[PDB]
Amino acid sequence: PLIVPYNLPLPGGVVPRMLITILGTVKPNANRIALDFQRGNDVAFHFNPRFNENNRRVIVCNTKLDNNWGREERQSVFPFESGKPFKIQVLVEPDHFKVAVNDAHLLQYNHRVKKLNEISKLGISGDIDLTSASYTMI
Ligand SMILES: COc1c(F)c(F)c(C(=O)N[C@H]2[C@@H](O)[C@@H](CO)O[C@@H](S[C@@H]3O[C@H](CO)[C@H](O)[C@H](NC(=O)c4c(F)c(F)c(OC)c(F)c4F)[C@H]3O)[C@@H]2O)c(F)c1F
Repeated sequence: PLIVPYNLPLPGGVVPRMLITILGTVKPNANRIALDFQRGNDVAFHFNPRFNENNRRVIVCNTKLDNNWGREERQSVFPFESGKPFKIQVLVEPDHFKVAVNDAHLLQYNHRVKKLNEISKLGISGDIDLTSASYTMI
């Protein structure tokens, strides 16, 4: 397994047709997972499954600019389960990040950070065993 938190450099940032795949297993009794696509200190795309927010499961997505979080986008479809292996695929498209979990479309997140070629790091954190994190162009 890879160390968590894990930093995956994205050389030259992201670009449409780049597919980022995260394989891992959720820990028992998980509380949260986070993916943070970073442009320097900014977070262009934060993808945050929360396993117990007031006894509900939700995926929170947002952007952090100058240390301020913006308006959240919430998705109640929640494909993760404690103890189970998952695959997260993030496909960069011209207008949004497109996320599929376990081969099923989950959500899209419109680009708020415009300089895609400066989104040069992905941090992977939270209550997972991380197997692999990689990218390819499709
Ligand atoms: C792996 O471990 C970590 C992790 F996974 C993380 F995500 C984080 C992290 O930075 N999390 C922050 C990040 O996820 C951020 C994204 O917006 O949200 C905060 S918590 C956040 O705190 C805000 C106030 O400071 C608000 O309370 C946020 N809630 C809402 O905007 C919100 C709400 F409160 C209503 F009641 C709504 O009901 C309709 C609603 F829609 C809301 F969006 C509430 O979601 C989290 O603390 C972290 F630090 C970790 F260490």
